[PDB]
Amino acid sequence: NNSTDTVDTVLEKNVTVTHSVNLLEDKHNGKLCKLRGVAPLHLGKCNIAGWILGNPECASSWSYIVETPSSDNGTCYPGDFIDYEELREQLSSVSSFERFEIFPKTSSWPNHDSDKGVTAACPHAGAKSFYKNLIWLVKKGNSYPKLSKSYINDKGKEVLVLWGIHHPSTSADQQSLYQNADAYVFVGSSRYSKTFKPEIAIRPKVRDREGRMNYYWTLVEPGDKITFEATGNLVVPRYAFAMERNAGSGIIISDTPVHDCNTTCQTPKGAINTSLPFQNIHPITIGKCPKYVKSTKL
Amino acid sequence: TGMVDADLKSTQNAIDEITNKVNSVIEKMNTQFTAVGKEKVDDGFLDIWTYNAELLVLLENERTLDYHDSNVKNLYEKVRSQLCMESVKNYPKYSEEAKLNREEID
Amino acid sequence: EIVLTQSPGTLSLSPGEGATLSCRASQSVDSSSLAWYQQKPGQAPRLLIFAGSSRATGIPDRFSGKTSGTDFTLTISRLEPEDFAVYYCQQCGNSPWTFGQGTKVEIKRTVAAPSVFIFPPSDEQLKSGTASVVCLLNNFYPREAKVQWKVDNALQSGNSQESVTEQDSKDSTYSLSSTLTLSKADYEKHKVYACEVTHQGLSSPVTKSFNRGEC
Amino acid sequence: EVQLVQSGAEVKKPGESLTISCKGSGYSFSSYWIGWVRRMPGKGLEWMGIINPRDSDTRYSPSFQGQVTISADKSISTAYLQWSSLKASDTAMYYCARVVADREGFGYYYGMDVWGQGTTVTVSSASTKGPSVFPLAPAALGCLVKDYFPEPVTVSWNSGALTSGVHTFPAVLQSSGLYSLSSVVTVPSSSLGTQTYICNVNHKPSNTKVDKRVEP
Ligand SMILES: *[C@@H]1O[C@H](CO)[C@@H](O)[C@H](O)[C@H]1NC(C)=O
Ligand SMILES: *[C@@H]1O[C@H](CO)[C@@H](O)[C@H](O)[C@H]1NC(C)=O
Repeated sequence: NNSTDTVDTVLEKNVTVTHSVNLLEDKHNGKLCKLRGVAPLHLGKCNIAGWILGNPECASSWSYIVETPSSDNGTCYPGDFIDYEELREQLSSVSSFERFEIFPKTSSWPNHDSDKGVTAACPHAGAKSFYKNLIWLVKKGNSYPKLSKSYINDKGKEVLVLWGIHHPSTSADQQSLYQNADAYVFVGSSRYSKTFKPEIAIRPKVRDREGRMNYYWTLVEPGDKITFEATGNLVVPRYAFAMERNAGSGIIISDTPVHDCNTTCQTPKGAINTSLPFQNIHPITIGKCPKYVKSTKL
Repeated sequence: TGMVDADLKSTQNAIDEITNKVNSVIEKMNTQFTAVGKEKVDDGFLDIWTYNAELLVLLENERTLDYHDSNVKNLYEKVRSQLCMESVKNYPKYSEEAKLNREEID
Repeated sequence: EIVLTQSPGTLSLSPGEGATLSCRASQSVDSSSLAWYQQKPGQAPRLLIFAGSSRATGIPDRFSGKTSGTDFTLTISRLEPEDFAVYYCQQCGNSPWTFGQGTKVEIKRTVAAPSVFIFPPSDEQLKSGTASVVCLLNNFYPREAKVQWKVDNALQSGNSQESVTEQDSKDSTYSLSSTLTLSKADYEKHKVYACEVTHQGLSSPVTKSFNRGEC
Repeated sequence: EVQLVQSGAEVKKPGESLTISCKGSGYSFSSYWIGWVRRMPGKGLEWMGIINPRDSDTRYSPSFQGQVTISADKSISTAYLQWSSLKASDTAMYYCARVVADREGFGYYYGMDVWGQGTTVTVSSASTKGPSVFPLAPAALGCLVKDYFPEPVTVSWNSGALTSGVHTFPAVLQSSGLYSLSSVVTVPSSSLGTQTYICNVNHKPSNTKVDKRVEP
């Protein structure tokens, strides 16, 4: 009867009890330990967008993706990342990862200029660079014919394909980069289907660029073909990602450190190693985790 | 208070009923969190479940203490209904002895 | 230099007609490197079309730019009175940037014969030792005319200097002033001075003479 | 507003050193390239060069490379056309202009939009001299303006009363190196001599304001 343990009921609070068991885990380390052996993917001074597009300012296997909240390094060229939040949701659960030259810069684009598709808004070692995973396609000496490259998924895995749509500030810019004044874009997959046209307008100098680039993405199921029809403004893919999805994987946005420790349960506040069914540490959890509660103790 | 060992069948069936009631209430909360799949935004739901989880604990604790109380009275009622020591644990043998002691006292 | 040669030399159009201006380059140049400019008399140039076809900042719908091969065109639907000026083309591709020859857009009107007059030198100018004679050609069309100074049948060249006024705002007619700069020593040797005027408005190339001193 | 304000009219004898300004107003001067276009009297437009005021780099035309120096001061938002030593051939009209280019930084140039008012540069040994104004008897009557330097000469009839049928011809530089013009008016033969016809001529630089009446 020696134990001073206390339980609570609907009617009266703080009642001393002999035999009683806890349910809540309040204790944790400030460390972001590797989940079940496998190390996480930390993107310091970079966000998912920058890493996935191939921003020059910025590993295959990981347990979870870490991002510094302070990290703003993503779209070097100004624009709008379409369904970016929806892309994070899809990239939450990711085991394997193969980056491959879907449409290699060498062969794939022969009736177009691939080498002049670089800007100062996207620098790397002082040089005018661009995103490594996608080519900015411009006219091959005053002649931009209708391009129509198509990829057929042979990887067996879900293939993530990213591409851009350049919106020139002046009408003259469209006529100097693609020449075709009434240019269109089309991306056809079994699940994805959208037509694009450039929104020619002078916008504020964001990263000292008057024009903008919208960044679009889709997944291609194995066996399915993704077609790319364009007469201008398309920023074609170079590298795509054949990925194998995991279950217990997510995205942590925390400034907490990461150490060589192992953990069964991981939260942005820190790792947890408990047999308890409930936890009051943090609502975001990765792996076999005790369901979050706001309670003091249970 | 001093005892740390007592009828084994009574405590054995109590320990078993408790441990099973414990695994079931954890299950009942885990299935209730899944049931509270009714989707400041996520914080709205958060406040709901946290009280519902606390509610089940306060409710099953009320049922546990009332269950123990019911077993104590029923153990006394087993001995009281029967009326050396192992015969009570597992009246006509000592019925004649009692009348001699009841008459001399009354 | 990528020699830009504009066609025609001058455009004679009525206010309301449609202008079409050509600019043929020595070698092939980028469309986006070509531009059209309008210069009014005694005014800085104006940008009309830039990047070959793009209309400039605050230019009406009538002004349009076209290009195919080496031709390069500036087309105006309605020629407003304001539109009558000198039109230049320019390439910005291979350095140096070259400007075209320049086509003047003039108000079309009926052939006007000049009002030819001869002015004797002032007697105040005689006191200096160098006296000049002027052959005024008032209000005529087109600007295309020629004056020949005749000093006693002998046609004089070099001493003469010519000047012309732009198209008139009221009657769309040009005027010429030829000045015959001569010394007093050579002036006393001769007596009769004339100027032969040759123009489209004239039936016969008439000459107008003056006798020294005597009326 | 978006305007370029160039330097005032300049007259200097050959050999001398002259530098003419061009002030960018109401815009980011350093963003857009500034060029220079010469116009010789009775000739076509000649392109001289261009400067990116932020990069302070110059690209001269072969006809002007070495001879003239194009300077730029992004801080004062002013471009210059500095002359090492003046030639008699440098007697021309000089314009500066804001160059139109691609917003992606590729090097495509579309022409030049904002233009300066035009700097009038005279390069002659001649020196300042007033005009020897002489009348011309009439039918129209004349008014000769002979031998003067530099160029601005304003001609008006009856102190600015007679405006109809007035023809003031452009000036021409003589063999001597002095400019000379003529001024006429198509007057009717109905009131000749009876009507007082005054020919007011004024030289702004030399201040030689000679007003002579035309007598028949
Ligand atoms: C635990 O961490 C060590 C490295 O510190 C690693 O070698 C081992 O495989 C990990 N084990 C588990 C079960 O995660
Ligand atoms: C608590 O004390 C009561 C008797 O007062 C007894 O029934 C119960 O078994 C005790 N519990 C323990 C842990 O000994």
